Amino acid sequence: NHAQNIKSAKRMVERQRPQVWDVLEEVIAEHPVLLNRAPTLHRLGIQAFEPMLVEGKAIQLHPLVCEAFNADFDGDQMAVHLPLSAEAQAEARILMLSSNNILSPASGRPLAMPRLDMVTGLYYLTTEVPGDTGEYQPASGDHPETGVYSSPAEAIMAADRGVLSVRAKIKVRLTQLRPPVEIEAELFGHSGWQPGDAWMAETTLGRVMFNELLPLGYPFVNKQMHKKVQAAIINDLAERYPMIVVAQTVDKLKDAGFYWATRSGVTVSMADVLVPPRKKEILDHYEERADKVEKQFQRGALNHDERNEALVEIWKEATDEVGQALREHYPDDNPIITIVDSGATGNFTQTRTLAGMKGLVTNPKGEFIPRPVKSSFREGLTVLEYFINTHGARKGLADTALRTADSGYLTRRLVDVSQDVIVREHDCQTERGIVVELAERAPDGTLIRDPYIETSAYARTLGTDAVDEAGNVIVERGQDLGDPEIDALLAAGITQVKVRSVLTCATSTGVCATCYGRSMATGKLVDIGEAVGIVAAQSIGEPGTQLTMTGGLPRVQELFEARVPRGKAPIADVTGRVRLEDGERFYKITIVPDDGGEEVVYDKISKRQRLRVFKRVLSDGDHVEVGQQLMEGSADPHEVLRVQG
Amino acid sequence: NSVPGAPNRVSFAKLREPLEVPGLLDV
Amino acid sequence: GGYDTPLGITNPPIDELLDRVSSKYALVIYAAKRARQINDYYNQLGEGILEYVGPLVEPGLQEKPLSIALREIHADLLEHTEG
Amino acid sequence: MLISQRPTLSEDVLTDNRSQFVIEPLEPGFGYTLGNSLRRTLLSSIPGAAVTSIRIDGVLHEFTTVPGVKEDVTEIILNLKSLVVSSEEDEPVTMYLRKQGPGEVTAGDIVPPAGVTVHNPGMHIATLNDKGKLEVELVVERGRGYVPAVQNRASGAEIGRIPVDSIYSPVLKVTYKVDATRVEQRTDFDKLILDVETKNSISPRDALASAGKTLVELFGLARELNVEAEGIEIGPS
Amino acid sequence: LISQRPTLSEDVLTDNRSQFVIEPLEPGFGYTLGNSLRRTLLSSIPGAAVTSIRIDGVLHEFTTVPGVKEDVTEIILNLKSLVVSSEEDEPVTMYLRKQGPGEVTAGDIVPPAGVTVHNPGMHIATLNDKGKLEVELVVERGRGYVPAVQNRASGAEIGRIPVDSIYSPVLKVTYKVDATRVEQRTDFDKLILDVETKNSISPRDALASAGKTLVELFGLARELN
Amino acid sequence: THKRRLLALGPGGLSRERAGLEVRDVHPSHYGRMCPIETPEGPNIGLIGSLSVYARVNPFGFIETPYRKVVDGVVSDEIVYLTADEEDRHVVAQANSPIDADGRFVEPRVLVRRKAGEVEYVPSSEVDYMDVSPRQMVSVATAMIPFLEHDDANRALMGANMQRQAVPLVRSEAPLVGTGMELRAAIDAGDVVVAEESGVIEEVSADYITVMHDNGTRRTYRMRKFARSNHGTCANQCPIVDAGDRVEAGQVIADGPCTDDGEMALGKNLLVAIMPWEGHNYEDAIILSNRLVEEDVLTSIHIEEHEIDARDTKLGAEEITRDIPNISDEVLADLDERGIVRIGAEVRDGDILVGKVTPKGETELTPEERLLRAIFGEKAREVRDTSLKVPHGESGKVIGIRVFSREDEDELPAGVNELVRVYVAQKRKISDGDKLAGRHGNKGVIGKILPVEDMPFLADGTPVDIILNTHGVPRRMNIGQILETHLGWCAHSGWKVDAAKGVPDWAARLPDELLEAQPNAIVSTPVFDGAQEAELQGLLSCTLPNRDGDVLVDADGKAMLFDGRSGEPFPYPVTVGYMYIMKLHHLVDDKIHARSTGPYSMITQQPLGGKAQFGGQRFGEMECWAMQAYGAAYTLQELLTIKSDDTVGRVKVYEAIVKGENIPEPGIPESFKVLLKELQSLCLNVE
Amino acid sequence: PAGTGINRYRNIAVQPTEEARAAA
Amino acid sequence: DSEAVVAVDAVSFTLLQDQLQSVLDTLSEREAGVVRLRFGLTDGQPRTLDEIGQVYGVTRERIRQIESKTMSKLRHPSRSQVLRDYL
Ligand SMILES: [Mg+2]
Ligand SMILES: [Zn+2]
Repeated sequence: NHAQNIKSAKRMVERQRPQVWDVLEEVIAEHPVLLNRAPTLHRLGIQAFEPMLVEGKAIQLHPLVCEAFNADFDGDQMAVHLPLSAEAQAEARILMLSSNNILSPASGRPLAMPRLDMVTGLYYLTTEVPGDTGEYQPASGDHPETGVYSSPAEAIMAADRGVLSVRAKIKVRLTQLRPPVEIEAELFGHSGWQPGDAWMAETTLGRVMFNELLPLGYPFVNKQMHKKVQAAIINDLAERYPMIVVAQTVDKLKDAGFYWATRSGVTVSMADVLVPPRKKEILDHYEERADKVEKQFQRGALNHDERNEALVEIWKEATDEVGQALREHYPDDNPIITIVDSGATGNFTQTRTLAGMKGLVTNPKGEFIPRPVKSSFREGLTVLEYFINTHGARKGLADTALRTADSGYLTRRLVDVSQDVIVREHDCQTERGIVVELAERAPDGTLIRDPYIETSAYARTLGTDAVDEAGNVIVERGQDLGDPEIDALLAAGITQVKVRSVLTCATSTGVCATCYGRSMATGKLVDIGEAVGIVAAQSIGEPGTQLTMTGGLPRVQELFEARVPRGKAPIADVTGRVRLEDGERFYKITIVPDDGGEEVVYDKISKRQRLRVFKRVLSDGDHVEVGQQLMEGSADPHEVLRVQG
Repeated sequence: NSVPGAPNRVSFAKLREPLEVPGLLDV
Repeated sequence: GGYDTPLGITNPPIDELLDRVSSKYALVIYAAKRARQINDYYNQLGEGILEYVGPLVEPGLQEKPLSIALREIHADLLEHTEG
Repeated sequence: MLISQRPTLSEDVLTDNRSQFVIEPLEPGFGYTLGNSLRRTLLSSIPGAAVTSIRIDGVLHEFTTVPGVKEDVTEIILNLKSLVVSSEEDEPVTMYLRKQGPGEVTAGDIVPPAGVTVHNPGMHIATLNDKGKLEVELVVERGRGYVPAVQNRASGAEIGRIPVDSIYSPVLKVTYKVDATRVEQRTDFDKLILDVETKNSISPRDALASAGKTLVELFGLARELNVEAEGIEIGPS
Repeated sequence: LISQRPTLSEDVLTDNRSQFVIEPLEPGFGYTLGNSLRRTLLSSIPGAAVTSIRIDGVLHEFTTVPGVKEDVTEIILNLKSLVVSSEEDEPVTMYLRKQGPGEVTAGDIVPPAGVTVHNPGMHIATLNDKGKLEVELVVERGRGYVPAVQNRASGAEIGRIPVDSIYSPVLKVTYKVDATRVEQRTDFDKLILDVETKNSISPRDALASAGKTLVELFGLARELN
Repeated sequence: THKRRLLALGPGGLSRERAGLEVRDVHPSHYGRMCPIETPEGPNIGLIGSLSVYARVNPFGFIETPYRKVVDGVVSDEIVYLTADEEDRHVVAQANSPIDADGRFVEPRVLVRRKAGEVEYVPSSEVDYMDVSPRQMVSVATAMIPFLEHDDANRALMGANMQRQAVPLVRSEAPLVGTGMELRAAIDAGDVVVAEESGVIEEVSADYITVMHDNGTRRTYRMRKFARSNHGTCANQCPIVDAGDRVEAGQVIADGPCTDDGEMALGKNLLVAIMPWEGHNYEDAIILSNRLVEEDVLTSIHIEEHEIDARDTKLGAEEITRDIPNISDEVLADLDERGIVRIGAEVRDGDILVGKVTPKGETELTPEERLLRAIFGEKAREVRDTSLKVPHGESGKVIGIRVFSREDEDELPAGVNELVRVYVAQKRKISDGDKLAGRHGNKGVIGKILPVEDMPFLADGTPVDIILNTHGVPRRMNIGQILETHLGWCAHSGWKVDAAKGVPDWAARLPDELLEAQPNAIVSTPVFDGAQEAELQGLLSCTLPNRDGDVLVDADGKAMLFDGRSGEPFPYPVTVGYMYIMKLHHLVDDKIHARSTGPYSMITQQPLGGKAQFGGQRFGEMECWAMQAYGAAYTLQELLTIKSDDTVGRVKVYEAIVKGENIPEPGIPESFKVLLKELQSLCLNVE
Repeated sequence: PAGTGINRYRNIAVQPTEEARAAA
Repeated sequence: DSEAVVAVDAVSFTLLQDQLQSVLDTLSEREAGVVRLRFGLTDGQPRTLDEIGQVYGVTRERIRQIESKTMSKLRHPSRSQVLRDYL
């Protein structure tokens, strides 16, 4: 009873009677909205959130989703939509909820993994500094050791009083945390009963308080929270635990990260940017080398382009020497190096341009200016050096604008091709599947891990059973190919695994499910309606802006377009020993066929192409393969289709 | 300097430039 | 096992919910059609009665019907066939 | 002044001595004023007793070797640190832990003298493995807060009496946080979410009452300058 | 333990500022105590400020007065730094009458009883031979900061120019501890607090009001059992 | 800086989409002839460059650049204006070149600009021209960013675009640290009334200044108080002189919008700590103290214009009056006896400004409408109320009633009998979301305005104003703002270096009457000849205390902060100082924009977007892709039928909501039927 | 026809268990 | 599109129709029939009092007396505040 029709209610809404906020809270409770940043590069660009009323006029947004949205707070605006139907509210509530989308569609890594402030706070909270206050010493002569605590709460009171620094080494006795696997298994009979455990650990207080954020079922960590270590931790949490525990853990991690981001004291002072004391002598010696090169060109002993290249090599080596001297000069408590060394953000080269040397700045064309900028940004540039730097700055901004436009076009083409590949069947049940390399060994006898296992061999359903010299069938047909089975096959030593894939899915209408393997968004198997074409197109087209440019994004763009490469490195057509021969401005390399066939002539092999080194360098009379690349460079896809099937 | 109602803005200007800034809207 | 208590829109936990359905799409349409039935029952409460059953869970004070359907699915009082 | 929105207090009981309190709604941002204050006063104002120094038979200088037992001297020290004792006398009283023969030792196995008591008597302290006899002297006084061990000047005369720290606070761990209750009708009011775990000596409610008493007596100092000053007052209950 | 009641003392430096040294306090506790008194003093001391004015010559905030050098909004920004303490919870009005050239000080306000301008030499505006300043000001109690109350939230006429108001007799508050912390565990903190008021009340009165409010609030944790 | 822009390609030139990046790069003859820093940062990078500082246009339409000619090592004072041709005929030395204080250099090997766009070292005999000064290559706006030589070109680009986006505050206080360009930049921008002829003030006022010249004559100078600019902001002109003041020719007599005391002032000077605070300053967010809100330090004024007209029509003529059909006197209680609102009437959203009524005609009614009219006895009210209503969000007092009439014989458009414009102004306080920035492109919206008690306060009791983020400083390479912060603290507290040894070694090239300084004294670091590291740290050594003996900032530059929230001191000291920040024209109410159900389009049936309307959001193509990728079919169907184009579906959606019933099935979208009718109209049988 | 729109998921009949109908 | 569906007034009109049907339900049978056939609310055709007396078997002056009775009955603000809201 606040209006006798909808018209009285409408004028109540316009005239804003103060009960309407209570009614608004009533209608808002459990009613998710959609959020949306400007251009939606990928599927995580639209999420769903339960709203809550906030004074002011700006959308308060949770800080852990700005990584997924790619939305910094420099004045960027986000649109808000709203579902109305019961079906639409269910779709937004279960599917597009924020906590349900933590992992990538691309690589399955968590995108809600914390960053700059949270990562720096956790890094300060989990680093260990020796000689800190309240440190455990094992010194027990007349005095005892004075470094042990029965409880982390006792340690907390000892830190609240000015006794314990949180990064000091201590020996507490934890009763509510799982010890790491060694101490647990050696302490009792594999029943890691961390409710009833009672065990000691020589750690920091900070790592104890940090592992209090993690679940009880998780073991202890006892490490220093680099960003890669936190990525591995949230990966293990997501692939082992339900996603709600991952969401609550990530939320607790954010709060502790901010609370220790304040206390970390990472400021920036002009005294906190130190220049190396032996910088000037380094620049003096390399200036002597540069002056010798300049005198050598002044004699006419070499050409102008070659002395440009000589100065380029000299100043690149000089810049790298400056970077090494700065690396050894800085201590780790320096906040500028602490930010990078945590892995919060930034490369070392930003610190090198801050203090040290700017280096070599590019031409407008892309060439290198032979005069290096020998002054740091802390020392202040001069006018000509600023005029030199402006070229690269302007070209970088123009490249960024063109790159986001071209990435939009590439995603347009990819969505318009792959929009009709959805999962339609549970199993096409062929045996046809590709073979994956999966950690080819070392000649000393070591099954050394291939780098691109987590991009290729992960998350796929095995079409073949895994057997070890027909001993034990170690992994059956149709396992997910996650971590422990990969470790098992690595221990077994077998490498080539004929896994199923969508390149050989026997279903016609789209692809089946087992040939698609594990969904990256869930970690479970893909459901039977998920449009993996659009997921694939968005995951390919999204990070193209970070592609830094024959090679680069146009090279990627022509690669899908099946274009002819301009640096068309040739291939063999048959086996046999080569007739390597170099003509006049372009080479004339023939190949003796090993079979009954003709001596295959290759005519236009220009001087910019080089002999492919493989196995040692290419030589004349080297026995070639069927479709082995003649020169090292870009092979066309159309003829390598026509050769190698 | 050289403007009557200018506030006393002290400068770190080591270089003494003889040319004054032009009449900016002369273009 | 012992994880936490949820609050707000994530109650009941959807990872627990997905043990009770094949796909999450089936979960979506499950909850949606139950919510349409609950909403029509609330519309049919002013008029006479028919077989449109009410909220099998004792609902909240002022609850959205979708949440009642979600808690009903989590309580496993319902049953469903695919297409 | 009238606060116009009376804050409440609900003793919401979790597991027995880990009650959680809320105070809501509050004037912005008074939750941050009083939550830190209540946390520090819960921590470092309540009297209570723990062991201060210990004299052990057999333990002379190596601090590592005790015959007949499986426990370590450091483990002895932290187990005796984790021992609730409620004195009622403002003086250092002594205790004597005596146990002969092989066997495991609990906390109640010590003889408590008058005025003190052991609240977790089934708490195991020691494990005498074979044919060991134990004679440990234990000095307990009551105090406030938490204080590290007195060093080898005052606690170095009696070479048997080696010191420990003292968890004098009956509470153990206190956390607190704020919220954003009713930002439009009540216009950005806070809810301080207190959460306190004590030992089995006193209750969290009792500790809250004692801290409120000591704090209001502390601010009686500032109030006893001009009582006829206009403050900000809720009024009734 | 240490068994001595904590003691409050006083130290006057100037008129509108003074020091208050408290001793002895528990270790690691003087900081929180000084911060609690700081957050009380800086925010929640009841006082009084101007609320809305009315000049006869103008109708709204964004115009001029023929005869003065500043305008209405500049006089508003000058008048927001007025300090005046009432004793009556009703909104009283004062008046300001002026003619002829010269600076219009704040001391030329004729107030009613109960209110007292503590900054007489505050220059409000200046006038010429055609100058004519005539304005009434509405003083009102309060605490904290309050926004400019809207004239549709009120019902008043076009003469009212709603001003913001800052009822805060405090001006500047700091605290600093002296943790003694001897190696005999008779360790205590000696909180040395410094308040500075903007001449409306004395720092003793401001601190007594703040401590009274905290006495009121801390019984809420205490006197429910 | 909207004057003195050079547009590189446009009408009579290349198209923007047609031009590549060869135009967009900076040719090495731009030095002194076009600023490489200042450009738009959007797609128009490098196409719109401003003029330089000392540049001068030839009669032939070429860009001359002045040069001091150097003869036999002696750099003369014969300033020669040179085009690019005579630039390329010669070689040109730099201003950072050690002269002998008599014309000649002291080092024979000098930096120089080779005429092929190269840099060489040269014997000090062959150079024939030198630059007139530093900062010759920089813009006007970019000449006002101090410590530019430490900054990066990208953040300098953002700062130079950020300079000409500030709004004029109500106080308009001058920066404590600037360059030497603020003063001349103010008095040449024209927005400051200058004392034309040297005289004495006869009478000051608030609207006019009667100067009395030295020979009889008088002159008034009418101030434009509260003029509306082209972007809503105020253009006040407060006079700066008094009654008996003798002025000179070319003297500032009245500050304009963003001017203090003569020189330029785009913002205020503010205390700032560089700590990361509680995640509220996360990813380039800024927090502020509440002292800015309460003390009106950051407060603009937005004079907004509403305008309605009284035309004639086929059914008669529209009229402006008090009489509005089916309306109460409660909403009518503010407007005057003839329809307009009076001066000073405070309005809100959805009030009436101009009561305007047009002849509706006479239509047949619904029988229910007829029955309600018969019950209540009211007539048809045959004239349609289409009155001007103040639209959504806008409020504030009504300043001016600009009203014209055809019957008053002014010139008017064809058919308009009366034109009335109403100026409303709101005094916008600062708020969360308002885009703030420094002078180095270190922008960021206001994350949260904290109350002043739980704001990290300096150890004497001073609370800081804003708190930036640390991590936005190093990886953007704009530590010009940190140097500016240190120098701002130095110039705030004041200094006096020791004279016992006279000049300490760092203070050698430091010019005189700078060895001491009173507090709150402004200084100016020029662009490429300013402060250095050694001078700054040595000046930061002696930094005389506040009122007591309290050196609040160490020689490192940091300070110890007690936490206003918790109470403990922060365990490491934090860099503080007085940064000079501004408030930009990207305020929240310019942007916050929502719609449930408003106006629609005409040809298509879509909701008409745009903040001038209620306005939807363009649910674009990639959003359709993403919601396809979730597999959410139903929400996509809603978004493309019954929130967009299902005409009969939309009213059924509204009916089902307000009846509380289930949302009906989406029908066929209107745009598809439009496509079907077009394809049938192209002689294609679309079965 | 991708996700919720496909015919295996769109045509779900939802009705409570007959035990649950006996609960009220 | 100022000649389009304003879409809150349409559902307002439907709700007004239903509330008006309730208000006519609160009166007698002859009264409801007289008002409905008078203003044509049930069909779209406003008949006159002579037609209502033709279908009712009574004088048209009786229909006018019934009309005055019903309009006096309608003009209770206690009855028709809910319809005063609808304009
Ligand atoms: Mg951005
Ligand atoms: Zn398959």
